Amino acid sequence: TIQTAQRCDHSDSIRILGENIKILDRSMKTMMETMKLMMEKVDLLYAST
Amino acid sequence: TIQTAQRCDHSDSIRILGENIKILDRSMKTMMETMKLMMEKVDLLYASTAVGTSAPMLPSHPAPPR
Amino acid sequence: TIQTAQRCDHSDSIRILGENIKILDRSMKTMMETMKLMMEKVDLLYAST
Amino acid sequence: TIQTAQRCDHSDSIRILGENIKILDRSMKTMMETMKLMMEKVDLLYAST
Amino acid sequence: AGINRTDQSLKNPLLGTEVSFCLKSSSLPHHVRALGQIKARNLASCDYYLLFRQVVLPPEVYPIGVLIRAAEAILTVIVSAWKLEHMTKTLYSSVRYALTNPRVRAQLELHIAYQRIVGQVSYSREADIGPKRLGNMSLQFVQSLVIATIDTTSCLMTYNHFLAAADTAKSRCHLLIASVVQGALWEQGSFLDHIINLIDTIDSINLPHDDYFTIIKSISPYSQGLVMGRHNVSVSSDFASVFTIPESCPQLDSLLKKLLQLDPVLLLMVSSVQKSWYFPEIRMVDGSREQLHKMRVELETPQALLSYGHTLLSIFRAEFIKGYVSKNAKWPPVHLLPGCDKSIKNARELGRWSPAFDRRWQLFAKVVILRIADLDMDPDFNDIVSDKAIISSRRDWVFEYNAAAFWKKYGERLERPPARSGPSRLVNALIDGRLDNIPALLEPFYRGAVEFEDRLTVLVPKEKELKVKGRFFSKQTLAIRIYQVVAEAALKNEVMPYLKTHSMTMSSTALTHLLNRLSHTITKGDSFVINLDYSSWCNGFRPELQAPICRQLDQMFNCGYFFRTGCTLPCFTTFIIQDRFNPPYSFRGEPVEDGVTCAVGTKTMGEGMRQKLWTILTSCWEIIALREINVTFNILGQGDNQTIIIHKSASQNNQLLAERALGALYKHARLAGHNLKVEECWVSDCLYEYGKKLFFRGVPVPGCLKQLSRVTDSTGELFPNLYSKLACLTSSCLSAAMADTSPWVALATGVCLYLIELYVELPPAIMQDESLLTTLCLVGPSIGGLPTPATLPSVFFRGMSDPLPFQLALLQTLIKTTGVTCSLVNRVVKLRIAPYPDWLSLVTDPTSLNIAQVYRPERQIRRWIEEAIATSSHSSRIATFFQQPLTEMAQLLARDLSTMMPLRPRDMSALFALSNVAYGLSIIDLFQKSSTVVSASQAVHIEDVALESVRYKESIIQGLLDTTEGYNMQPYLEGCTYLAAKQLRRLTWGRDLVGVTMPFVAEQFHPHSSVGAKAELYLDAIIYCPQETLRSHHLTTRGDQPLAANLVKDTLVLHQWYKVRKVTDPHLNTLMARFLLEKGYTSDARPSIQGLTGYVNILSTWLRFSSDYLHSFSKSSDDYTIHFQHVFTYGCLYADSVIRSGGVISTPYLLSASCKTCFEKIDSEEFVLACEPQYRGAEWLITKPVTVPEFDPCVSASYCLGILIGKSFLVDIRASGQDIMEQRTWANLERFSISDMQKLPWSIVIRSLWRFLIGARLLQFEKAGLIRMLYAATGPTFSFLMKVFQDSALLMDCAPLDRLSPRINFHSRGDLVAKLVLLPFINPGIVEIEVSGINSKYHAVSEANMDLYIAAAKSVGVKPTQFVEETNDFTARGHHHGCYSLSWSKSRNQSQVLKMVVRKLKLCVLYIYPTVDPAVALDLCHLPALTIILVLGGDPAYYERLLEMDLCGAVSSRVDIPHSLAARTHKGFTIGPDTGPGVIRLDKLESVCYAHPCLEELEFNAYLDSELVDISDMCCLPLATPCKALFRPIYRSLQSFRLALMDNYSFVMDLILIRGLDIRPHLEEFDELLVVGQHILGQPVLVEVVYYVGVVGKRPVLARHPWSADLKRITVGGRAPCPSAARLRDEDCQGSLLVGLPAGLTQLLIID
Ligand SMILES: [Zn+2]
Ligand SMILES: [Zn+2]
Repeated sequence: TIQTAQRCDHSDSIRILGENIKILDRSMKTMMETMKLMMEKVDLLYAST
Repeated sequence: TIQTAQRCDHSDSIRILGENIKILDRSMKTMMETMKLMMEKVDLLYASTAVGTSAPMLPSHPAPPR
Repeated sequence: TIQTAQRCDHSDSIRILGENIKILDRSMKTMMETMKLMMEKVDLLYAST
Repeated sequence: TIQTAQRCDHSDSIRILGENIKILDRSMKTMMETMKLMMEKVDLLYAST
Repeated sequence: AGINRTDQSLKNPLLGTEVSFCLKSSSLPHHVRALGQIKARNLASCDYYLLFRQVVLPPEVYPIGVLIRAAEAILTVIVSAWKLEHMTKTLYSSVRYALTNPRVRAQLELHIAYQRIVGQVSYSREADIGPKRLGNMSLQFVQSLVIATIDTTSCLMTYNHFLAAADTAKSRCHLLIASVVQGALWEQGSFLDHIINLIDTIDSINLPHDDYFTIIKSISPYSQGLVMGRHNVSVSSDFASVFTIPESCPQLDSLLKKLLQLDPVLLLMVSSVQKSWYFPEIRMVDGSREQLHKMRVELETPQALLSYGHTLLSIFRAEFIKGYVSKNAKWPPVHLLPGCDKSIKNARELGRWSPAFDRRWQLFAKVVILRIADLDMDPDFNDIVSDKAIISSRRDWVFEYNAAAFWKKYGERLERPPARSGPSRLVNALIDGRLDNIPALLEPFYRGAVEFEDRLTVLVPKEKELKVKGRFFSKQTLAIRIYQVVAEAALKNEVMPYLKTHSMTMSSTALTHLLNRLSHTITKGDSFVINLDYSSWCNGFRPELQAPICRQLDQMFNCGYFFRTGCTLPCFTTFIIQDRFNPPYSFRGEPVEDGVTCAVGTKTMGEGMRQKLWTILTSCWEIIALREINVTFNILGQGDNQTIIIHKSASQNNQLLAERALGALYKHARLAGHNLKVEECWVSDCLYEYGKKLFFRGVPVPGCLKQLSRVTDSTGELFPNLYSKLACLTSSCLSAAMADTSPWVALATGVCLYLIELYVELPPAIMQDESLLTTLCLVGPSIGGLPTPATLPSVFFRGMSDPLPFQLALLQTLIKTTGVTCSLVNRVVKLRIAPYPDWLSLVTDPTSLNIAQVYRPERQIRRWIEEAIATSSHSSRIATFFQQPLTEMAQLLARDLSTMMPLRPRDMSALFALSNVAYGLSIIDLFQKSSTVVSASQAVHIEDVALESVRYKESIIQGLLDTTEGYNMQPYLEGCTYLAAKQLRRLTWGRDLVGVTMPFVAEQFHPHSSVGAKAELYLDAIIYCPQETLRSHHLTTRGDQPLAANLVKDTLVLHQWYKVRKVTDPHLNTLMARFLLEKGYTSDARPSIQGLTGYVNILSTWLRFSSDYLHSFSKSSDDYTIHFQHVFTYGCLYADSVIRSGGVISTPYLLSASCKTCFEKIDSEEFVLACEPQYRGAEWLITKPVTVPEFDPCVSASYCLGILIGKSFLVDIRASGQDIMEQRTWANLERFSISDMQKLPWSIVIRSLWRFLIGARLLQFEKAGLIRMLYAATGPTFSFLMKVFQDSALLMDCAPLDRLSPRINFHSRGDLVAKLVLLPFINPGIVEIEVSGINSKYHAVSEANMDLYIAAAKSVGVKPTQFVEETNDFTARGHHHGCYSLSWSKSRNQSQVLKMVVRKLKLCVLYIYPTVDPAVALDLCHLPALTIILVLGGDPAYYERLLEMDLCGAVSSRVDIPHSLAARTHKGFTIGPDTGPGVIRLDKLESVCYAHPCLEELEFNAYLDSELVDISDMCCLPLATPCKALFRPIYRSLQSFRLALMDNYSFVMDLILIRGLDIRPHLEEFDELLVVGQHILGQPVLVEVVYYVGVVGKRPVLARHPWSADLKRITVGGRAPCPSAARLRDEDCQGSLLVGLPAGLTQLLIID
């Protein structure tokens, strides 16, 4: 009863995966930034044609 | 009974994780849009180069799923 | 006690968010392959000029 | 409460969610390396022109 | 050898490269023979029209007088059969004038000579056909090359040049005959002299080739510019100044200006012909170089074009989201980018489109539209098989060019492969199975790398166009054609219904409404028209403009890069131009770029490709240009031609607005790379063009000259034969008569052309026999003859028709009038019944017979093509589709449907239409009879069709010359043709056929005029009454009086139409269950769902026609065989024939019933399908299987009709003034019967209507609209409610209404209807009693199934009996009751003296002239034992107005209706003329006390027969229950009137608070009811009351003296105690009215 409800939940792993989701958010933000820079580069390529 | 229920309850936790994956999805759609705006200019430049020559049509999108 | 135990668990919500993160992985794979396809065209554009 | 205990079961789901988050993270690092290579290629445009 | 010169009409461009190759160094064997026969003076091939113009024949070479006599006989027979015998002299004199006039006869003889040379030379195995003489010209045919010589000059040309000359002669013959027949039947007279002058003027032009065709090209816009220059009133025009006709051809300018001076409509008719003159020879080097330049030319930079494409993406997103919110009530799946506006976010959450997003579309650069649908990568078989020729692969470019030309031009051979490396057509690609896997074929378009072998396009010049440098279409590889099919289907189905500008054009009703509003508005001064023409439209589109919207479309349909591969595809595609004898070079098997014949890569796909996307792009930039300057506009798009409607603004005039609009359109056209030339665009307020139709001042220009002079291709999917020529001629006349050309013009022209087409092909033995020619034109395909225009009733009518009674009537007229025996008819028809019944011919054509069709050209069709494709098919999609015999399954299903016990062929065909086998036979029909399937079916045994033509010709000559007779048709050419047609169908099929025989309308009704009509003609008659004397002015000026899996849906709807009229059979349910299983619906049950012909429409607005045929056919619920649209069209054709023959319509006319056996009571009968169906289903023909998700009727119909009428009144009050004059309703209220409304109990309907109005609980402005439009006689539904409530039986049967009628005081019948419909808002008092009768289950009955319940409401109920009330009868001596007759507001004494006179003279019949006041006539009708016969003279308006006033039914019982309509003069004892024998007259007496025991005082002394007869001694007799002539709503008792005084005081005080309603007329109603109060009040009645009204403290204070300053003065005059009911109602116990009186009512009681 108590041990079954202990088995069916893993709260510490929820906290670890939430921290890992935050890490994924940071990586998404830095990829958006480098897409913005190479957007600027391709735009100034296409302007000078 | 209540204490086991309160350590087993993660309504707020699962709602926070679901909302954060929704933030990931919105940022991914934004990146997809910017990448499409890159594809327009590079494909139009290559097609402008292609006129009058025998240059091949290179692929632009990978494959249909399954 | 019973309704609190209902509030503890949703297997379906965890399954929806698991499919929701798998489709984002699929989107990453499509963007990587498409960006390499862009790389081939810009390589031939370097070769042209 | 055996059937409610089987519907409580989350132990497989959190583990495979960790696998999904891990493979998403590896996919984003590989695409970021591809992004760096792509910037290195597209800077050669104004070197040539 | 092979067949030569295989065309009989022009179907190709005229090219001259072969002639130049022949003249300069050819070594081909036939080129030497062609070069040896030319003269020293040899003209160029482009000058061929210079040589063919000099051809002249000797006069009167063909004996065609028997044709003229036969044509006159045929037209006399048709006009006699229609029983319109006053047009008779007009039509045959038109034909006699045409064929006797020398120029028309010479053109006809030239046409016969040309067509006989074409018949002699075409489809021949002989390479060289010798000297063939055409007048002064001798022709020599050397394969493809023709040499023409007159005296010493020669022209070497191709065979297409000779066909162009023959087509010119054919078109001119058509034009001259059509001009003569149109000039005979039209208010302006003959214009044949102008046509001959036009032909001579164009034939007199001696200019070079390009200048000549410049004039011929510019002849139509110059004349349109002249008409616009003279007849624009609000805008300026400089369109005529562009063209150089005044300086190049002055005589043509003079002719067009004099045609402008006489008649602009004649100028627009004459100027629109463009193919009766010759055709250009295309300058291929210059035009080819110019096209290949225009496909790769940049007018705008790519960087600006991509930015403007982003701008167009914004407005595309805005319009798509507006459409999706309007239809689906929600925002689509969208992603909002960073920086999106907050208004977009709030409107997304609220699910609403704000009315400020239209001018702010730049906000939609941050709204990305996500997936909405999925791309359907499996086309159906309809678009796959037809309309294009294809190329298999790029190694097949070498089969479009000659090897000898490649050797002479370049010095080496072509290295042509032996085989053609695959199919050359779409259907052959199906049979070889290259189209088995469409998604695997379209996968390279998804990846964006289409394969190397698919990138070729051949540019082909178009034919019969006046451009000397040519216009080219695209012949493409199979893969790109499949891409075009998928992309155009996706954009047409999924995107464009949400785009409003395209969606109004796709819908027929919205387009019709828009064009009608444009027709009314242009003449008043608003809504001018801008016409924009894009000359370089298909060449102008560039990748950078298209790419962002293509990216959005690729994201919308989850297809990767599919819409974006078409933008960058032309940059990789090789383009060559189809010109044999001018080939491109080959280097390694591939074409070499030169700029004239080849181009490796361009920037546009071509013409016709990406048609749907380009329309969206053009519409987007036009919406940007017009929305930046704040105009109200409507865009009608026709691709390259765009018509813009601009409505007038209050601030600015039309010229300044037109200049601003033109500047905006030029600016935003230039930004897209599509520069508009100022010489090509124009503005107007008098002329526009839509749908290949030209409108001048809102009226369509006649198109008789253009349509009848058009040359069609003919001989479709067959060898050349006479039957196909007669069929295409008949179809051309039918298409003309449907497309707003006069029936008589098309009929006479078709008869003439039919006889000329017979004269070309038939020997002199047939053609010099007049009676055989007349019979052979009057037999027709209904009874097995040749296709003739004479036997079609579809020329004069628009709906579905039955040819067979009309055909038998024509042959009866032929035998009785013309000296033709029945033995000759037996000779010509040759009736041959089949030995066994072929039921498939009945399920395809219900009206057909089981006879042999012997002149029909034979392709086996049913089995040979199925065997051929099932044997030669080398892959799937044919093996799965044709795994079982389709024809044997079709015959098995036909035998199953022939077991119907009443055999109904219409329902039999309808049930056959819901089958898979019908779809399968349709796909086989597209494999037989379509475009580009002629290639396969003619190419298999390509030689044998030449011998088959000769065999068919010998067979038809031997058949027509045979003198033996067939089956005797004498029983079927006597008596009634309805019964004769039914007996012929029973003889020929073996069983009686129910439901397909429609009676002939000219036999059923005969027209007469009222000046000599008797009483017996008026028993069953349809009456037409004109408001004015009608002449030729009224034919053109409008008058006052008004005018896939979807089969599964049908599989249920017909099922519901079976189930509600109570047909029940196990076998039919089994059969429809098998249909539902074969189409994939395995669910057990689902219960879910005036105007005339256009040629008499304008004339119909001057006539009132009604249905007074009820004395024998419309007094019962039993339905009969009358189709009323045909009958009203026939009566209007009688009027049109009287006007167009030189007469006038000044009297009413009639259509009387003549043949009593054409009126059959229809047997509403169950049909039981006897045997068990052996069909078993297919399930292999529908490739897309649909999914399963994809009480008594009287009360339900009562509640549904109540809520439908209530919401119809609601959409009437929301409608504007221009919209309420239209008869459009919410759910099609007009086409409902009147009988089933009488069966329907209407008390339930009135409570449903009342409870829907109280459930709406409308705001004050809409309630003011309700009360205003119901107190007036406005709205179509008020007319509908009057037409329902015409009989007083529905009035008396309503059990709420007999209780309610003491309360309401009604001035008229419409006043009572208005009070009944809008009483719950003003009075809840009776609503408190009859609100209890509510049932929520009947409110939940849906509207969409309502019509099905309409099928059930007709049979259950019954109609009431009607009752005769009584008025004062007088006679003898008696007691005086009160002498009550019309005391309401009318001279009662006029009725009194006439009742006393008619009772003492003891008259049995009284005749009443329409000068007498109607209410006196109501009293004279309500007297018993008297027959009132009015003098109508054919006009039912007086009796109808007399009937509308009465509320009992004594006017409908005591008036003899045929004798009343058949009466013109004095015939008895009358009231109404001034002085004469038997005339009752009224003489004014100034002073008499009238010593009479009955009545108190006399005003009028009645005189009769110049004598006075003593009316002073009579008295009354007892009375009984009265009508509403005595007005029991205000009777002697006052407590009902005090309740009315309680209510009208409460009516006005509630209506003061109503916004938008100023209470003057409702206050006048209150004034009349308070005049009824002022009769009894007893305080002095002011004639003028100053009567201040105003609200104080939310309480309306209203009285004579102003209680406060804020009260408003209303001037009321004319109050006096004139009725005698003032003395009657004066009662005992005064102050009883004060008991239970409001203090305001007491204040109105005691005056000041
Ligand atoms: Zn008849
Ligand atoms: Zn009455």
